[PDB]
Amino acid sequence: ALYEDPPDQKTSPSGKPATLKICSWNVDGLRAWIKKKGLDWVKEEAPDILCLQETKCSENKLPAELQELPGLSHQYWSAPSDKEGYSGVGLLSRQCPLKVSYGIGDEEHDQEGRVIVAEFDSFVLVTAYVPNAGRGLVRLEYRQRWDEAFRKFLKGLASRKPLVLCGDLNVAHEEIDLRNPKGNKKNAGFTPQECQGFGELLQAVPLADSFRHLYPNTPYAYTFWTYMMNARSKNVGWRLDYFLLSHSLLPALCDSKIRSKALGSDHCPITLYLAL
DNA sequence: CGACGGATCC
DNA sequence: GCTGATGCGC
DNA sequence: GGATCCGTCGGGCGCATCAGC
Ligand SMILES: [Cl-]
Ligand SMILES: [Mg+2]
Repeated sequence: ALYEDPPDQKTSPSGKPATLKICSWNVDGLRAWIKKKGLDWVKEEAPDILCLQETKCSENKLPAELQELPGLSHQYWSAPSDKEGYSGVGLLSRQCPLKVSYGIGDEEHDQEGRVIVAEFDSFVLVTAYVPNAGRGLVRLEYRQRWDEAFRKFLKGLASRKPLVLCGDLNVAHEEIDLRNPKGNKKNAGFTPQECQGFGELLQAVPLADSFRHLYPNTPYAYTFWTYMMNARSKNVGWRLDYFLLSHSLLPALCDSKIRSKALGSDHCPITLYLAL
């Protein structure tokens, strides 16, 4: 079935107005995404913070349109050192963060360009591009080891502020998070190992899945569709992109959106509204 | 990774 | 410099 | 014998490199 995201709820359950709009987007190649008008969509969305994954672009190759964003003037970029053209993440913010860091512990030695941490006044924001288990699951054990190091890194963040984790976490948590659960149990993104790793992530940190907290029984809500076989037009897709929140942030949660109609990548954007 | 062919379930 | 092939990963 | 399960196959994207010119 096709899916239509509900209207934006800009008020918390208690009546407080949203003050913070965060958008996250795996752009599947930042330079291509810009040529497909992705930045025109960002401007219409007008988020306070923009997190991008799979930029596939080192900072010297960023198109100049990116410096024509006065409302997102504080920009932080990461690309892997060994393999440019893969991975790459970015974080763009209206206000300047108190602190920015990269990686999950040893990035100065294994520059992977998958994780940016930004500390703001009231919360810590992490955006992540989680490593893929690969065709035939050839890199599944690496992803399991990565999941474990990531969980431990997130638990061990020094600050006492609540945590917002967003981005492409590269797993459909439950059966409701993808169109063909049974046929994909041996495919990257839906193995029992990655699914359990996600569950452990929510328990260990601990974190809540903002969209599923608000919409616990809503099916066919996806953020990724393979370019192949016209999957997106048939809404055969997967929910791979999340906003995960500290429990203390749930009373501030107004809405968590899936921007199904925004084109330019094989993922669509997701948007978070918080009343901070 | 979904479409597809083929086997299995009652 | 530019195109289109191939290779790689998603 | 319709629905479901299960394994195999062909391949849309973006970007780096390479060959040719
Ligand atoms: Cl930077
Ligand atoms: Mg991808």
